[PDB]
Amino acid sequence: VLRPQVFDAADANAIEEVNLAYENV
Amino acid sequence: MAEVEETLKRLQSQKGVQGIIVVNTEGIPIKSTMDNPTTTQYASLMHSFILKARSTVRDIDPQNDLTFLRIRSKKNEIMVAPDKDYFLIVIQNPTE
Amino acid sequence: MAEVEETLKRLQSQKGVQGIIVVNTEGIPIKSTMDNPTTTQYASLMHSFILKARSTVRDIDPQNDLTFLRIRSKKNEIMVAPDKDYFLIVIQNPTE
Amino acid sequence: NEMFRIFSRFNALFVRPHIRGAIREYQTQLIQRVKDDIESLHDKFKVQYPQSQACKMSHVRDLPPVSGSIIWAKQIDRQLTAYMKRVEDVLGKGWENHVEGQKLKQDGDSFRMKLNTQEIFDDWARKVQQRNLGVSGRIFTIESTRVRGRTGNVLKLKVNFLPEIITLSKEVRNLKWLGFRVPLAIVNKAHQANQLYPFAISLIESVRTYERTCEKVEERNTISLLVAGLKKEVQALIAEGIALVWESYKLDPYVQRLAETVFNFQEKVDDLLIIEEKIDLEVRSLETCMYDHKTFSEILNRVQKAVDDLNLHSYSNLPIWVNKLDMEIERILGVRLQA
Amino acid sequence: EEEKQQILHSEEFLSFFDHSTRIVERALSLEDKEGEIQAGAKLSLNRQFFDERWSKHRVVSCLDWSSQYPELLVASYNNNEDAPHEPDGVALVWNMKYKKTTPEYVFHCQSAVMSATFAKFHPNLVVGGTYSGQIVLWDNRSNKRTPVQRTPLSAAAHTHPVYCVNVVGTQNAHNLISISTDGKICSWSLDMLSHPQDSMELVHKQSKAVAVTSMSFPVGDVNNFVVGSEEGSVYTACRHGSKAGISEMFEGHQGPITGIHCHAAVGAVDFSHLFVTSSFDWTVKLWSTKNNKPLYSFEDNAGYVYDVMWSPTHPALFACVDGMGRLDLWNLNNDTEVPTASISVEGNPALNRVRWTHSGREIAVGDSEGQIVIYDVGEQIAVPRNDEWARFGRTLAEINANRADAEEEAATRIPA
Amino acid sequence: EEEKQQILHSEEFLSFFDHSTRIVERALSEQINIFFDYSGRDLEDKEGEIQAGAKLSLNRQFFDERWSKHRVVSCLDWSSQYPELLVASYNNNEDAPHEPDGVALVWNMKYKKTTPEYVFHCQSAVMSATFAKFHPNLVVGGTYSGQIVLWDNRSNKRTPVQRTPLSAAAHTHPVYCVNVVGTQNAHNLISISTDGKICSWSLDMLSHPQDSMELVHKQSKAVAVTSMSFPVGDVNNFVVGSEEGSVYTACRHGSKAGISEMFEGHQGPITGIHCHAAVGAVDFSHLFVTSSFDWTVKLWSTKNNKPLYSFEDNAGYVYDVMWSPTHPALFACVDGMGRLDLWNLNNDTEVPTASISVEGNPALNRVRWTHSGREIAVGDSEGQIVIYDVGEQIAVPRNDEWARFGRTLAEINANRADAEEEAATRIPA
Repeated sequence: VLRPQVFDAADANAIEEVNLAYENV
Repeated sequence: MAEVEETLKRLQSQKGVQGIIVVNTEGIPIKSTMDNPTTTQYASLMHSFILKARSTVRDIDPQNDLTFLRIRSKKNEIMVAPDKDYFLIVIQNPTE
Repeated sequence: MAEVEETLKRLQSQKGVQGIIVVNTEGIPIKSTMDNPTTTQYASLMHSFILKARSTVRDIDPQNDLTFLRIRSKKNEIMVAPDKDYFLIVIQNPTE
Repeated sequence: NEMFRIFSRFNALFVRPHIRGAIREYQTQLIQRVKDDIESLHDKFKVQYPQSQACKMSHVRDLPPVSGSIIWAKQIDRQLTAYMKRVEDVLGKGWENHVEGQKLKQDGDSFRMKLNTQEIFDDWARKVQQRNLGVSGRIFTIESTRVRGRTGNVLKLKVNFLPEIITLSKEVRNLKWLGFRVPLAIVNKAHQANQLYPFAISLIESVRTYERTCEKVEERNTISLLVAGLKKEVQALIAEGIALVWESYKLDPYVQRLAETVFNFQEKVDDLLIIEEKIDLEVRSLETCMYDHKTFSEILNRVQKAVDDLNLHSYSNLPIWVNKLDMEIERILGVRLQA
Repeated sequence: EEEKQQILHSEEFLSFFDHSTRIVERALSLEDKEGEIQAGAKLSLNRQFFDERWSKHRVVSCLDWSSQYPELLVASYNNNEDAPHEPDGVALVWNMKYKKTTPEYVFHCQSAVMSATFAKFHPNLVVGGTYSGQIVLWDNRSNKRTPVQRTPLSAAAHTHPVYCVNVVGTQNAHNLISISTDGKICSWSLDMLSHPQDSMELVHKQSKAVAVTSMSFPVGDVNNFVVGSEEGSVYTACRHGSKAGISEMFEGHQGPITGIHCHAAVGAVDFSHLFVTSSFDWTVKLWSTKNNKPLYSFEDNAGYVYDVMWSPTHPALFACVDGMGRLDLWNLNNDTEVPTASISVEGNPALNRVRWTHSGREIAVGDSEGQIVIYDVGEQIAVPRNDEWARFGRTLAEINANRADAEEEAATRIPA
Repeated sequence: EEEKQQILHSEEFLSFFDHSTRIVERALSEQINIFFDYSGRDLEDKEGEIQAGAKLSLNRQFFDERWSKHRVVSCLDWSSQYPELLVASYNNNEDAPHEPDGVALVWNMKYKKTTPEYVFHCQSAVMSATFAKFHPNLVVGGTYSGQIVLWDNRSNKRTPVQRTPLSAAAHTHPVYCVNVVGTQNAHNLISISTDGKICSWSLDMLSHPQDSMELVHKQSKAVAVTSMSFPVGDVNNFVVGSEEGSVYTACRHGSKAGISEMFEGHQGPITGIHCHAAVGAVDFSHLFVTSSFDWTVKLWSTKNNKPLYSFEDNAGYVYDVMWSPTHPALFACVDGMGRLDLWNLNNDTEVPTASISVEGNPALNRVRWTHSGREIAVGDSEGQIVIYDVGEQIAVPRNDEWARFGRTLAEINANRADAEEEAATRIPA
């Protein structure tokens, strides 16, 4: 959708939230 | 035993150099592995220009020594120096 | 004119130059860089070699850069440069 | 396409049911898009299969027209099956099991019936059975078909086969590819016809070449007498072919001799064309000759060179052609004499 | 020759040449048009060729060009189908340099011609085969419009209507391959037309021969080629030796083989196992060599595909032609499902074939309408770097992984 | 004789002689020697010193006398079409008051010759000097009065070809800033006067600017445009600094077209400020940097009216500063002491990566690096030109250095959060 490729604060927040939820799990 | 071929390739793969063809002492194109008509015509015109340049040199001084006449020609500018032994082409772009 | 004079002075700003002749086809120089009699003699040589070079270029290709042809010799790096109306020639050192 | 893109985006996300309600709501839009696609497919089917420019291109792909209609029906069926499978997948389990899905499935079955390649194939097989033709032996069926509005019997030296027969063999191969069911006796007859086609194609090409030789004769009837011997050879070959029959086992060697005759006739036609260019140039030079006696001598030298070339040619009626050329030269010289 | 070599190999002359070459090397050591290289110059239909002397009532025979004369492309027009008075065989040529719709040579013929090619192996001449199936060869050197060489199809020769033929081998050894409708695999000698160099009515699957609707050999594959059946059974076509012939009928399609070519792209990643293929069932599916199943597919148009071929430079990009009147070229690393730039035919005209430039800066487009248009190509994605070829090979390995993952997900996701 | 003098004075013939001398200089620049040794046997001592400061290497010195004396480097621009070309805007020749107040000069990267390839001579001091972004052979700059002039690099007449209008409605204040902006199709010759006259002009028309607007904010307090920059692709957005030490965003469109933001952290008139000129794997449009006459450099952010970070190591009032065009970490600066302060924060943050103040304090006022940023022209006011080459180990940023640059920016956010928490808790009761 909006991944880094040829910014997006909300998309970065969603990706970081997924990563942090995985880390917490 | 390949210094001549190496030098021919170096002056041939040189930047801006459109060709380094070994022509005879009279200037007729000996090494001509391409369209011999245009190459021989260019070599003969180069010999004529070399005669004119030798005439200019003698107008300065006959027995002078020459490094390379840098003739500015749009088709092929020649930084060459002809002789009475052979004629290997030295014509490269100043920008290359 | 004076801009061309400054251009000649800058091309001759390099010290040790034997002589550079802004030239003309009439056998006399527009601006030479030597004594007047030798300037006229070398400028006649310049006009003769200029006609010879124009003819030799037309023999090679009559659709080339009709401005100049250097001759970097081991005796004098003759940077001949004739225009359509005026002319020039710089019998210089090979280093510059 | 948009539904496929959304499904590709959300296929991996089948676990979290956060968008189950969104999918249920958008099922109406998906059904509308599916109905639009079904209507577009119905419009494409309503477009005549031969009437498709793609149908013409497939005929250009060596598609015999019955086989092309069958292939168009099969491709439409494949596309419709793909659309139905995509609709079922988008609806998930019961993608057709829902009420609207079952209605769409009934509509697709009706569209498949309207795409009754079984029915079109039954019609084609009935047409083939109704044809049921067969003929061999005296292949060169010279049909002197009368001209369009004129009585001129254009001697169509038809071969012992029809182009419909060749199309039938090709379409038989195509129907085998499409899994068609056809008649075995007709299949054996088509195998015999294909065997005859190994020389039948040469015969048809020979007919085309004979037509070309006749057309060249029509174009250059002025030098047409000059090729009297070659024309006689061609007529003799034509008579031999008319007398022959493919029941005689020498049909292949006879076709080979006729094709050699055809190649020789083409070569003679080319030589005559070059000579005709030279002769027309000579005639024009005579017509517009500059009044130089040396000019006339040069024209005569060219004429003598052309005469030597003709002597090398060995065409038909050389002295008579020379007489005609000399008379023409006399006419040109008489104009020059008046001048 | 020898005297010139001795002049170049004279010790005084050689030493002087070496010293002078070293010394010379030391001494000599509009604006908006540039903004569409990826945005329109990647595919710019420039040379729309329509010579009404042939553009009237005729079709396009095939696609050919001169590797010997790279500025030259052969405009293979088919028979004047709606003009019986006009001849059924003639040739045209489109010049990349010269701005003339006229051919460099018009190889005439009596009959309708299916396939043809130029000859870099024999730069003076070209060759072609009839739609009926008789082969022929013509030379631009000569003065006769018809092809001087004419390999006549017969019962002995390739009686079935030939469509696949290629000049197999360079000027060192040229045995010009051919294939009938039944696929008479017929190498033809570079100077002999009475007898072809070889001939093979090959068959496979318990000798059940079929109509190979496509064929493609690898680079230097004197002993291999492709055989793509119109039945959809892509036979493995070994080309030389006693093992030559239709080996393995790969099944990676659902229709007759519409467009197919070898993985002509050249780069760091070797695509020797790859296979590009399109079917007549409106489905183009790229196949694999060892895996007879298709590697990946693209079936956008409900109509069939005019042509399909792997791009000669970019492993990611490819050259395909669709019957929906739309351009078909997708950069696999960039755009795999959707095409990279799905342009449309002018009026969605019926296309026949395509012929990419050897430098890749252009590509032909088939046109049954008559205006034979060629799309000028940029270097945005067609230019494959070795790392870009390495990136494409990584993408290919990832595609293999995704195919295995799709197989596993289908195994774990079948509802019943 | 007289005919020879006329032919020398003949305009076509003199122009041909000038092009001839130009190609002569091109050939004499191509005139390399014949006794060369390219094997590199003379670079070992350089390699023996490369491990101690090869990141800096002055290339040439485009120094003259025909217009250099009493003429500072007023502005610098590297030509977009020809990156091998750089300009040299001259100050008012006080020593040559007989000569006019502005004569442009070309610092050449294509060749090493003191003779400039292009010159634009005019009677006004060239305050701004913008090269043609979308054109190949055009020259324009800002007068000391403010009326923008026109010239051509390819031409053979140094005079101001066209002049912009000069009026109360026109640029009465000196043209502080001017640049070639707008699209290739929809261009905008944006210029800034001292009073705040945002002057979007037209290349075709030297009478009516495309958009002229005097600027004022903070209850319409007059805008002394000191620091100038703008966002890439945001023609509306532009960066504004004040001699009163006030920073602001500039809007070209919109109902508030004009001073958009309002920032202030400096203790001097805004001397040197360039946008974050490096674009890589991270988009950092929301931040910038600034410097003033208070011996300090203040980083900036889009949402932060308070300055982002401080580079205050200067022992004297700064003149110019520029973020690097390729490496996000790197950023070069200048002052009246020649304070070359190329500072790569990822490399060296507390100290600059390359902090080189000029011995004798050369007056580095205006400068422009290479288009790739590989070299940066630096020059004293008297005309001591230095084009320092960049060591690629320091010059080329890492691929992750944009992701790591975002990481370092977040680290700076955390450190500044610690500082701001210290500021909040340090207030006593």
